[PDB]
Amino acid sequence: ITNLCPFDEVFNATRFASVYAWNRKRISNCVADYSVLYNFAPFFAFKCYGVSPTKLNDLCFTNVYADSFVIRGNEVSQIAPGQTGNIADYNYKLPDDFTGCVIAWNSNKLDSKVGGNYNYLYRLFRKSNLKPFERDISTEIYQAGNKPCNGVAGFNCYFPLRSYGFRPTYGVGHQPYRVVVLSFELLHAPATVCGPK
Amino acid sequence: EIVMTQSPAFMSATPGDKVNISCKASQDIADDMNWYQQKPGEAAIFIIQEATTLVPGISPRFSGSGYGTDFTLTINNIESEDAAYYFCLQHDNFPLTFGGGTKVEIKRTVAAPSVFIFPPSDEQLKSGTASVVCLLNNFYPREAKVQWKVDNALQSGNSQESVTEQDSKDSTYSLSSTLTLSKADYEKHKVYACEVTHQGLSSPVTKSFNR
Amino acid sequence: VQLVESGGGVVQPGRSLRLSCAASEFTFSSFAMHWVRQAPGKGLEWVALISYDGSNKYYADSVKGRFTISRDNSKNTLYLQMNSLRAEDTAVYYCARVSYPLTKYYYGMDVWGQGTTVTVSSASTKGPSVFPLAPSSKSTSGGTAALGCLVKDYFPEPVTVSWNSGALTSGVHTFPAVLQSSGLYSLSSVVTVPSSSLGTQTYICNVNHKPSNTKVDKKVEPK
Repeated sequence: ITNLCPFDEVFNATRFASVYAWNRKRISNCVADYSVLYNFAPFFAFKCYGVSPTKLNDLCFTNVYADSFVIRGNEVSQIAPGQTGNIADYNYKLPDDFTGCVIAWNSNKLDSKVGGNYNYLYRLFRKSNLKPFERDISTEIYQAGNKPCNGVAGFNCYFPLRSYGFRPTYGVGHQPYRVVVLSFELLHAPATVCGPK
Repeated sequence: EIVMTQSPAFMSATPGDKVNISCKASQDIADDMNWYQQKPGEAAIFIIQEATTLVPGISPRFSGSGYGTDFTLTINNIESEDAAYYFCLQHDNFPLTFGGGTKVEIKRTVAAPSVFIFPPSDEQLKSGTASVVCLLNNFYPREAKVQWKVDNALQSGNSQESVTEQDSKDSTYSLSSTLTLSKADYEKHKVYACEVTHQGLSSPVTKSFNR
Repeated sequence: VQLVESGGGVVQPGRSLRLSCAASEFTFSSFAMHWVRQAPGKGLEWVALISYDGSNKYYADSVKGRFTISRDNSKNTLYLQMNSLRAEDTAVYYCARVSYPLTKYYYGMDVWGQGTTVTVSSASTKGPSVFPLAPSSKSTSGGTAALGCLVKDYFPEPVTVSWNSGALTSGVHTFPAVLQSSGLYSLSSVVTVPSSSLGTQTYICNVNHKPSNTKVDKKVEPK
């Protein structure tokens, strides 16, 4: 056994990405062992839909995707099919049907710092809801008043992004969390992703 | 239902100094509150957002602080036009609940009130009613007590009191006391008096009328 | 940016009324709106919420099943319909606007309105009865004397009082109207004048009552 899929890159990165402009990673043509995943023993959530949360090594898949984002611990309930909320409508959505797993673990000792961490942001509002697996990074000032904004935010001229306020002194909610979503697929082409022998 | 408690309900403000107003919550709400100011007769003004962020366009004298359940609004370098109604609102979970209330008044020196008396007119007498009034003017502290004495007997009924609001020019006050009875009862007694006590006066003052 | 409320007034218990809130100088169709009320001598109380599209409506428990909230984006109007009104509905009603646009999870207001008054009473409209307060030797002090007229007994509370057609506005005080035992308001209005001017100038009471179309004026009566 020589070639193996790079799961440590997704699970163990120096810093993740904001929820609005999130990451998607395509994994194919490698050997995937899922026993390494338990390095983060205190797994806060391990919801798996349409697949057995243990016999992942059984099947061979054409490719697998890995979506990772950082949200507030009070909102990890919106990562599920048929869910509504601030994030499900404007930042990230799951399809009405799903397959794979969702993995979440607290990262209060790596993201929250004294003086407030202002590197993770999210989108307040938009005209229409996000699609499943649709990403939007456009940041234009919405003009509600009669007078134009001309690229300056003020009264009746709203910027659509706000930054999470992360500090070590917070509750169980309002603390940073890290999410990974694994989507297993197989379609026509020969399957090149499954466990070692 | 989160009960939101604001303190103090009333206060007196010197022309200088700083003032702190406390807003407390029965549950944890993080920074999910706003501070509003409303002057009498006008609409409310949006002063503080999220308990820490100062709204653009407002004077930098106002400030806010607090996370969790206890929050504080601080006003520094008070001026005359800082007298208004301040209230704290929370918008975390339904139903939305406001605070209590707070009225700030500018403090100045004490002034001795002036007392005047007015007897009933003949229109009331031919109508079948009598009304005697007596008024106090130009006193700063509202702690002025007026009592009604007829034939050296104290009356605690059929008497009404009214008081104006704080004066914008020189911060004075006014008050009126009215006693209304029937003409038959008015004809019997002859002497009436209103007796006022006020800390701005050395001794209580009695204004009387006999007819 | 402005908000104007209208439609208030007196209504008998058990009947219905409608209030309208008008918005202007901003996009009314992209904001959520709040209806709030404040009872006399009590703190403010939240009443109702409507979203920018109109699907989501939230009501307080004490006003469930009786009040209906609606909006008209084309006419830029917000409507509140009140049915089966009872004794505790007497308050001042405020129309407020949510801070952020195109949002359904914020619930934060920044712009308010002047407000309207709704009175739930079953009294009868009446006109004021003016009576002058004749000055006396006891009413003079330091060369100045006080004189006034006591408007008395009327159900519709708003009554405007002015002196000398508004010319005399110095030294005049108009006290708040106070309710009596019979349930009808009555207030006083007194203005002080120099004692030398007594018997030489003209002082009159310009009492104007809107609901009953009352035209009564009384001159000060020296005795």
